[PDB]
Amino acid sequence: MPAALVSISVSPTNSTVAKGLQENFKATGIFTDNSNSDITDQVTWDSSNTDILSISNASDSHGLASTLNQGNVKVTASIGGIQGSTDFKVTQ
Repeated sequence: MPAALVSISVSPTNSTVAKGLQENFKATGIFTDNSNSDITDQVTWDSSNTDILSISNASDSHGLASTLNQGNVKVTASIGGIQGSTDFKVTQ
């Protein structure tokens, strides 16, 4: 019988990065109610409020985070059940 168990496992990297750059990650979200990649559920992403940070998760799985601030920013995103977050520190 059918069942819903959308399990998403993201392995973000918590570290510091140079101003203006893009980081690639990996996110696999599949549900027994519909064997698909993380994209349909529309994983909600959030970025700190320092200068400017925008992270978008590809339709395949890997997510691309673009940062361009000067200081410290905390990026987090949750989809369905399991969720994860990454650390982005921009220093001169």
